[PDB]
Amino acid sequence: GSHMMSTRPKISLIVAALQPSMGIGAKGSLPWRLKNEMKYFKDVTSKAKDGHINAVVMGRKTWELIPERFRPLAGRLNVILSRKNDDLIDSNGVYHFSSFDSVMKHLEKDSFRFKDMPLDKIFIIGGSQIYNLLILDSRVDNLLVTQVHFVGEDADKPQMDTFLDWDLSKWKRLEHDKLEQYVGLDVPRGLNEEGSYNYEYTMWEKAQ
Amino acid sequence: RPKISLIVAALQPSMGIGAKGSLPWRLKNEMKYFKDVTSKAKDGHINAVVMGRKTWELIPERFRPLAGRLNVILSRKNDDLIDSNGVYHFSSFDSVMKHLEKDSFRFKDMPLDKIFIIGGSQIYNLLILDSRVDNLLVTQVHFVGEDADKPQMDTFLDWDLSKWKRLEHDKLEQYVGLDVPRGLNEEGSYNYEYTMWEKAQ
Ligand SMILES: NC(=O)C1=CN([C@@H]2O[C@H](COP(=O)(O)OP(=O)(O)OC[C@H]3O[C@@H](n4cnc5c(N)ncnc54)[C@H](OP(=O)(O)O)[C@@H]3O)[C@@H](O)[C@H]2O)C=CC1
Ligand SMILES: NC(=O)C1=CN([C@@H]2O[C@H](COP(=O)(O)OP(=O)(O)OC[C@H]3O[C@@H](n4cnc5c(N)ncnc54)[C@H](OP(=O)(O)O)[C@@H]3O)[C@@H](O)[C@H]2O)C=CC1
Ligand SMILES: CC1(C)NC(N)=NC(N)N1c1ccc(Cl)cc1
Ligand SMILES: CC1(C)NC(N)=NC(N)N1c1ccc(Cl)cc1
Ligand SMILES: CC1(C)NC(N)=NC(N)N1c1ccc(Cl)cc1
Ligand SMILES: CC1(C)NC(N)=NC(N)N1c1ccc(Cl)cc1
Repeated sequence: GSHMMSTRPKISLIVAALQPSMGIGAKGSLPWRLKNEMKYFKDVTSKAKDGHINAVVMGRKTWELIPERFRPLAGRLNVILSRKNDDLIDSNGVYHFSSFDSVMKHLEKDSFRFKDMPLDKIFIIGGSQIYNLLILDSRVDNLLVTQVHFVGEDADKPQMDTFLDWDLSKWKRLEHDKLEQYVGLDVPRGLNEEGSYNYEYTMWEKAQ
Repeated sequence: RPKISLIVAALQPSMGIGAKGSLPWRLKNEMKYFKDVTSKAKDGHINAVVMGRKTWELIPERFRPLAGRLNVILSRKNDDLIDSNGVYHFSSFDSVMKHLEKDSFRFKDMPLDKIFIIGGSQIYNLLILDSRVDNLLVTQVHFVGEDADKPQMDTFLDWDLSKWKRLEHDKLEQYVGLDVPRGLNEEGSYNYEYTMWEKAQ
């Protein structure tokens, strides 16, 4: 049909955000190490329909936070955004593009395929500048937000300096079963506990 | 330099903007859009609002200056001074732009993000010919009541829109920095739509 079509991959913003501030960063890096949350990130961004592959799209600084031994993130099309990029694909298969608009156009011309595999989902994986722009892009279909809560001792609280500029009243939180349907995986329900943190996996779609 | 916008709400197709020193309609959500847009700035930045002397006088004194924004008022009779509240009383757009630039486009150590020209008709009709204006933010207002109740207006834009081109909605949102309703909004006997325009070239 013409409503909620399938002519391009769905686009998700996926982030882990500290409540209530939507804090995401401290001194240029991630303020917590949540082992199972990072497993969820890998599992979700890698899970694709048979014979498909997903993309991960990120700002240049977030790319630079990934240890070199991890690059490019395995099993996914990696796209890096930098204003001076030349919209080229390098010898490692990494896409270096100058805007989200430019990479979306290039993928469409290639039939949303990457090395003879169709794309399933496109995930925007950070960082702050990219999230603050793309929350306004009408093409974004949903948010995958891990809501992170610090429950430890006051001395151990994370010292945050970077926050999402997102208006969640423009979005609506979905039922857990809808999250599972979208990501293609069984997902823990409710609060998960690790160390000094609790966290919950959530999915949001546009309001109204 | 900061980008410069003319921001206006105008009745279609006459481009009427006022009647007897007030707006011809009472649209609470449209006024909130104006407030949200003109106040939305990058962290540590501030926006300016530039207006003619007569529109300044229409703001109730208790609400002057418009909070959270650098207020500039144009009157041929101003001495180019900054008052105790930080209000810029300037004699021309020229003079205030040259002063802001000599200050590195900063106000109290905050860089200017955007400069908004907020009316009224005399300022709009002059400044739409100023090469420094980058875009128009036009709320297109439509009267949708009965013919017997159609509004009277006394003040109008004189704009040649053939010199401008309307942008897609996502470009409006990116510029103003906010998620903005698309298409026609309804309040009472009026519908209205938020639009953005750049120079046609
Ligand atoms: N889930 C979480 O909690 C996450 C948190 N983060 C946090 O985010 C922070 C880093 O965010 P940030 O510093 O904003 O860096 P980003 O990862 O957003 O990369 C910023 C760079 O992206 C490029 N860029 C920005 N806007 C555009 C554009 N419109 N078009 C093209 N390229 C663009 C520029 O690269 P150039 O300068 O080369 O032009 C800019 O310097 C860190 O604290 C990190 O920990 C990161 C990911 C997820
Ligand atoms: N719908 C909308 O979006 C808006 C509607 N309005 C409506 O517009 C009407 C008011 O508009 P208008 O009557 O045109 O008044 P303006 O707000 O344009 O103020 C006109 C005054 O601006 C000063 N001025 C004009 N040209 C110059 C210049 N070249 N250099 C310096 N100063 C200058 C003069 O002040 P002096 O005489 O002191 O020199 C002049 O009297 C009202 O009905 C109001 O409600 C107002 C704003 C927006
Ligand atoms: C925080 C984490 C691990 N979890 C999550 N839910 N969303 C995102 N984007 N995440 C992330 C992924 C890759 C990079 Cl390089 C930086 C941060
Ligand atoms: C690659 C990812 C998500 N997966 C993993 N297993 N370990 C780490 N450190 N990871 C990471 C996390 C945050 C940032 Cl900012 C950059 C890379
Ligand atoms: C009409 C309104 C509220 N909405 C809009 N879109 N543009 C402008 N300039 N507006 C306005 C703002 C302040 C003043 Cl004092 C007079 C009119
Ligand atoms: C600027 C604004 C919205 N803010 C406020 N607090 N009160 C009033 N009257 N305002 C107003 C509305 C229309 C016109 Cl023509 C002039 C000023």
